[PDB]
Amino acid sequence: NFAELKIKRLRKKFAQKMLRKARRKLIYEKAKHYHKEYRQMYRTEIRMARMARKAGNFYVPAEPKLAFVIRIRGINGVSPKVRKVLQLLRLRQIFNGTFVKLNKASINMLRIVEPYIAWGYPNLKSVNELIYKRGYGKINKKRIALTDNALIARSLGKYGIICMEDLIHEIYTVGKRFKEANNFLWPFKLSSPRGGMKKKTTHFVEGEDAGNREDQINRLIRRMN
Amino acid sequence: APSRNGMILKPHFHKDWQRRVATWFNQPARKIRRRKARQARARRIAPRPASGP
Amino acid sequence: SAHLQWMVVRNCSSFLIKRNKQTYSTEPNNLKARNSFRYNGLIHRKTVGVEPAADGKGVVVVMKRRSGQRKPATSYVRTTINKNARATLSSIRHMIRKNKYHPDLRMAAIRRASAILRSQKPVMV
Amino acid sequence: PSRLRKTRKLRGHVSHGHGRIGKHRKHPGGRGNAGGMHHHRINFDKYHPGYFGKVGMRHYHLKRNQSFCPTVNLDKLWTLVSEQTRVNAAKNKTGAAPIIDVVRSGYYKVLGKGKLPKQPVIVKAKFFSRRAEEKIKGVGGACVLVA
Amino acid sequence: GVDIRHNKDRKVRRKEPKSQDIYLRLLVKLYRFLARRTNSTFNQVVLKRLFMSRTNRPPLSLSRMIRKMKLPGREGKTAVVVGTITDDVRVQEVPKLKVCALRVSSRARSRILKAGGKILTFDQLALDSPKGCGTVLLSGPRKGREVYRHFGKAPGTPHSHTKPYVRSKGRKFERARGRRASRGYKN
Amino acid sequence: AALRPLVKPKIVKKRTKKFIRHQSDRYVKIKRNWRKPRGIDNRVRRRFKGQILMPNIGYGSNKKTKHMLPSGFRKFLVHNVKELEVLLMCNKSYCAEIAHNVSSKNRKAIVERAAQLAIRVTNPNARL
RNA sequence: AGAGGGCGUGAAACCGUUAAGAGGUAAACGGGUGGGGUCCGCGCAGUCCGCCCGGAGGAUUCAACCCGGCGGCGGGUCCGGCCGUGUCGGCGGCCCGGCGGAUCUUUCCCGCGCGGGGGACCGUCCCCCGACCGGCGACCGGCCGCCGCCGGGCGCAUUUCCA
RNA sequence: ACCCACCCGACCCGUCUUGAAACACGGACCAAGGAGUCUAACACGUGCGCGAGUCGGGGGCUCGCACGAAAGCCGCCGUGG
RNA sequence: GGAGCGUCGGGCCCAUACCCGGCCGUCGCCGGCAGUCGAGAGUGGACGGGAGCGGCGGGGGCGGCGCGCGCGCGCGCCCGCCCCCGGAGCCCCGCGGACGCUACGCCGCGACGAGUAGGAGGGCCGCUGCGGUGAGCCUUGAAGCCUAGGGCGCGGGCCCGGG
Ligand SMILES: [Mg+2]
Ligand SMILES: [Mg+2]
Ligand SMILES: [Mg+2]
Ligand SMILES: [Mg+2]
Ligand SMILES: [Mg+2]
Ligand SMILES: [Mg+2]
Ligand SMILES: [Mg+2]
Ligand SMILES: [Mg+2]
Ligand SMILES: [Mg+2]
Ligand SMILES: [Mg+2]
Ligand SMILES: [Mg+2]
Ligand SMILES: [Mg+2]
Ligand SMILES: [Mg+2]
Ligand SMILES: [Mg+2]
Ligand SMILES: [Mg+2]
Ligand SMILES: [Mg+2]
Ligand SMILES: [Mg+2]
Ligand SMILES: [Mg+2]
Ligand SMILES: [Mg+2]
Ligand SMILES: [Mg+2]
Ligand SMILES: [Mg+2]
Ligand SMILES: [Mg+2]
Repeated sequence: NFAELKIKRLRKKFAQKMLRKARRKLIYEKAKHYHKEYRQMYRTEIRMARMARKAGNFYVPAEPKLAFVIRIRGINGVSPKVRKVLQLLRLRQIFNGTFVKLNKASINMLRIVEPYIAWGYPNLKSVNELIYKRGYGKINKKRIALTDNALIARSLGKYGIICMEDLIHEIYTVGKRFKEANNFLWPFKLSSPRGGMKKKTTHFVEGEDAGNREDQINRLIRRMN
Repeated sequence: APSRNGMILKPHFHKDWQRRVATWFNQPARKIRRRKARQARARRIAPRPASGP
Repeated sequence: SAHLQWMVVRNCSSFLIKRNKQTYSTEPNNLKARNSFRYNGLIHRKTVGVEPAADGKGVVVVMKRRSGQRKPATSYVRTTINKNARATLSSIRHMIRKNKYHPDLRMAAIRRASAILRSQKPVMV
Repeated sequence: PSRLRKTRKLRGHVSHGHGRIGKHRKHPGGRGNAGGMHHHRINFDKYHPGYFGKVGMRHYHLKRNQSFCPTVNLDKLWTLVSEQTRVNAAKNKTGAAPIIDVVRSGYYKVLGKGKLPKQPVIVKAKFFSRRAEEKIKGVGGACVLVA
Repeated sequence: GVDIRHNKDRKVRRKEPKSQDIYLRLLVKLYRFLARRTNSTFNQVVLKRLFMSRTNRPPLSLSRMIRKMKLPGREGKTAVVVGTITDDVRVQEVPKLKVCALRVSSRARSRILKAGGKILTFDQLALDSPKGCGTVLLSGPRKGREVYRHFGKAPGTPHSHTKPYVRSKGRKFERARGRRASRGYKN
Repeated sequence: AALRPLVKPKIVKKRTKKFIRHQSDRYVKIKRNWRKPRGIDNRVRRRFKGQILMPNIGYGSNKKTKHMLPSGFRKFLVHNVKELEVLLMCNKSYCAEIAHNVSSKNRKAIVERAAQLAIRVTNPNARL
């Protein structure tokens, strides 16, 4: 009875440890691979342009797939259509951010809420900072902090997303499974902008903070995140 | 004033009914009184049926 | 049954005593004075109770038979232990553990015994 | 129990749950069923359709005992009799069929609702419905009128 | 600030039964435990139904139980009813059953045992089959109470067949202006 | 060398001053005893700046130290001796208070029993 | 009489005085500190106790071990007998087992086709023993094992006590 | 928690009102009293009992009622609703 | 030579808004706990013959389903064992189970919290009287009254000291 069971229990324990080791290595190589991918992406946009500039030519790069959207004004006295859109983007509180994948449909929605948001095309860094510093998964409807992969895997593992790095990869690349990984990220509760704003009430182009500021959302993200 | 569905009902408390309320706190003492009377008649009509005819 | 009469008694018993945000229970053979299911002398088929001895010295353990409750005159069986503290506790410990009698109480019964024993000695300055 | 009623909770609150704009005035509608035709008209004519107006024949010195005619359905006709009539029958082997006097048990008419079990019966009653008759015949029985 | 309606945040469903009877509370205690610890959803339905009101757990007749168990397949199976089993006087031949119910009326109890049936309390059902395996869970008809004839689209509203509340039915209690076409109109 | 409690945590109170009633300062007919004001125009009931504060459940005490005396015990109003032997198995966490109505001869009896049982009495030196 | 003839208790508004503190934006109020008072807890070191351990001092008696008694627990062999659930056998209580029935019989009896009582019948409740099974907190008796208490023995590398 | 000081805040409550610190009304001060009740009828919700039934009255039988003008029972148990 | 007006910089100031943290409550979790293994769980266990370093010689997949803390192993001596928790000594224990379990109890995670009229819930909030109950309290002093005394409660209020 006794030693046979004991040994069986010790065997199980090892088999587990082996599995965890194997998963850990997988993760490690996926991260290595995404490092190499991002390196290639960054270089090849330069590569292209340089080759266009060699000829009397231009390289118009890809219109951006994904944007970060920060609600920059409050919850009083807000139009009904605007209010609906804001709560379809998951922007209830002021200074909540979300990733949003761009497309004819989504862009027209961002336009209907322009004076209520600031938004633009986030960096890789920006995506990393957001997810690591302020990444909380919607797990059984409970906002829960992403302290270990076990959480992400538990919810997203059916999509080949098994660690924080994979999550970042899916959000940044806007992969097949973007919607699902993005919805799993609870909306980003950023603080107030350190260094203040320019002007909440007006559009960026005319001095303000509202509307699309494309590249320059990254500066805003650092001062809030 | 009626409010959204009910029995359109007509209580008969428009006369001075509280002048003519008949309470029943007697009834016990009444029942006892009747039963005492009944027992007396039985004793009077000695071997006759208490019932009556 | 046990649980049925607990449902009857849980809030109403004469032995119960509320007041001042606590609740308590004065029913005999309830060590820990609690209005609990676990700790309630009257309800259970098997019961422990650790009172002090009437002598002034020692403790009495009070173990319930099972033979026949219905007959409260015979139900509880008492036993004085007038021994050197450590042994007194071991006597009660065995009684509960090695008999397999209400092992829920085991340690609570020991603590009570301990508090009784503390209570009966030269007091202070 | 006043203890459990509402007015105990309303102590303190000024209007006592009747609002301070419009108050609890005495009789704002009119007393009772006032305004059925004017001003409470909608209530009366979407919850009591048919209240107003006459209909049918008067009948002066009605007495209910004349028209007394309680009914029993075939559904539960055998319930009138003790089970051992229904049992000693589906047995016996004479093709007897027991009698069910319906008037004895306090019904005058025998109406036709329900399945009757395949088991002959003589049913004595004051009146029958057409279908109630037909069912008994099909079971293998006989209706019997009685005064 | 955050915009959420706090209007329908609190769900209104029952948690425990409102009744104070001790035996029903013991059953609840039993079935809570079985509901959470097992994977059976039978235990979860039974629990939910133990909390509900008298109205809300109506009486199942004998005849309706018979016919539901008559159905092809559920043979040699225990019928379960959180309400009461009553007689049907207008059913005669009663098969031999297995029945769980909080109550069974005396006449119905006689009828079922005479036929060679068995009657179980809910504690007995738990010891027999903790995960509700091999059970037909039934209920009496919820919409039986007269009450529901008065609900719906109000009477005096076209194509509504809703019993109006009336002190006494007869020739001259309603059935004039608003029912006869000959008097004003009809719906 | 009095009876220590089992654990003596830092009791922290959110507010110490009594909530007092509106205009209880202005009148002798109005008592300090709190009432929520239900006036239509009322500085206080509509939470203006620089007014008396209204008690909410926000000011509630931390469950660990609620009803905890400064000593670290909670009271329990003992009335007679038999009612002390309840506390026997707590004594580290609750303390007997002997009642006002209890006579001077049997206050003495309660106190000595408590001392034997090591139950802390919160008003022992008093009647005499 | 700090109960004095409209006198038990003796609140508030209001007033007198005594004590303390303040005082040119009427007072009063909320928040925050500070100053002063009133008492209350201390300490004439508060270094607070509780386990276990090590040491050095004193202290009586036992734990361990058996022996004799008592009591309790639990156990199966259900061993023996009481106890009761479901089933089967006795048709055995059935008339020495009663009620109920629109089941029957007026072969009966009594009273006047009906009432009462028998007599069949059906439903329901009780005896006899055997068998199987849930052996069920429904109990006894022996046997076993364990625990506890008392009383014997065990004189001191054990045994508790005390500082 | 008694008093005093200082900084900051701070208009008087109740009320009708779209709007009250209002040049809107009530209010010198304190005590005690002081306003959603009971009956009937309906409705829906909920709890309990019984369930094709259910029912209790009214009456009757059991006590001088200490507690009783209760409690209990009734081929009245169902005339009847 | 702005403390004005128009255009613009840096820097700083503070809301009950935003972020992090504490604490109170409410809501939600098919939430957890009546006593058990187990953290992307992706089995466990008889039992029979045949055998053994064998294994299940499947993707630059970057991997999840299979591998390097053992499967067989050290001991008794190629054969036997691979044994029992009243004792493995325990990070898991399926033999028995809280310090915890007033199951109307206890415990854990999230989220949220303006409010007139109005609605609902909970009040170990409060008053007077009745059935029960506290071997309650009380001339060794009840009720009431007063208190720059000590405390509890978010609060309604309450408890203690002195008079
Ligand atoms: Mg605005
Ligand atoms: Mg007469
Ligand atoms: Mg209000
Ligand atoms: Mg209202
Ligand atoms: Mg008003
Ligand atoms: Mg009105
Ligand atoms: Mg108006
Ligand atoms: Mg709200
Ligand atoms: Mg709601
Ligand atoms: Mg206003
Ligand atoms: Mg006097
Ligand atoms: Mg007097
Ligand atoms: Mg006087
Ligand atoms: Mg004075
Ligand atoms: Mg002076
Ligand atoms: Mg005003
Ligand atoms: Mg003016
Ligand atoms: Mg006016
Ligand atoms: Mg005036
Ligand atoms: Mg008053
Ligand atoms: Mg109802
Ligand atoms: Mg609120």
